[PDB]
Amino acid sequence: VLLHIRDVPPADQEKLFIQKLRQCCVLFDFVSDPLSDLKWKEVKRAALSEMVEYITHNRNVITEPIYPEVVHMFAVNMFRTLPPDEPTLEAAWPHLQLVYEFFLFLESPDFQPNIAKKYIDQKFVLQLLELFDSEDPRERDFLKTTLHRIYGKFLGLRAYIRKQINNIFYRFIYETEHHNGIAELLEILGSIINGFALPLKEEHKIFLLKVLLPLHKVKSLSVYHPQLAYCVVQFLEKDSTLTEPVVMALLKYWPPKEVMFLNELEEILDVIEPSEFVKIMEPLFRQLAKCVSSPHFQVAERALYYWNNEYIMSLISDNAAKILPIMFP
Amino acid sequence: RLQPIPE
Repeated sequence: VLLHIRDVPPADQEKLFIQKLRQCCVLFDFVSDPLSDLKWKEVKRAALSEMVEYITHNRNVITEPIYPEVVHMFAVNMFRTLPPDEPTLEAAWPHLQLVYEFFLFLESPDFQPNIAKKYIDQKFVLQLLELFDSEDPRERDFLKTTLHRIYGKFLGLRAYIRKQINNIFYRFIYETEHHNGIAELLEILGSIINGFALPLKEEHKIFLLKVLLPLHKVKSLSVYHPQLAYCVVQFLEKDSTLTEPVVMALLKYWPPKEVMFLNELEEILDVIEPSEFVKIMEPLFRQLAKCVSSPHFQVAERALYYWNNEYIMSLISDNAAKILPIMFP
Repeated sequence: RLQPIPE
């Protein structure tokens, strides 16, 4: 052997359960000799697979002692230093995917976060966040959800996380360092944003203006843009007041991928208060009248689909006076 | 498909 001596749990006890997590800390080489310890690799694979089918299918098996055992295990496998266009994939996915799966334990009905709070602390949550720079998408996918759960269950870390994400975006926009998991992080925020309490704390108001808007200006914007748009329209929905510098910001940061802008805008228009619309109708339309002409074809068509919007066409009706002359006659 | 969090 090379990881002790165990087997499926018919026996029923938890001590066995402990030992499996514990020999599942035995790490393997999937990189610098993929062909090593294939029999052992499969064992570890099966064990994780076992533990998963276990924790989902049979209640009151999560229990005070195992919390640190589970965390410790997730710790020992996931927290590692990462390698560096088309992506690199985690050679070790065959293990690491199940460690991802298994840890979602987070979602088991009898997860008591009160016991967990002991082990799923800031030191952890950090190195979790550190892993968002993974080139491998299907890993990021896992982290996105995982970290989501942790936020929604540990009120205790809600604070800390927010700061840490801030400090990523800030370093990303300003400190110029590329940070590689921005579309996932951004999808998180959308749901943190949706849930924001009223009135918007001026801090949130500021993060909009100092972090969320500058993202539009970056070169890779297309790569994370859908999710960026959501955060924006989620703001403009929580407080209808921020429309004024939001739309302006957008028109400044405007160009091709004109289309994405065209999406965000309609999605913005969909939520716009009439009194707030007037604030920007003039500059907005000058811009839009350009797009209907925009030689880039699919730009124009997209600009056209605005006129099919019943609300948008009401807003124009209400103001056809000032808007309509922004076409010819 | 990600659930909103009562922040």
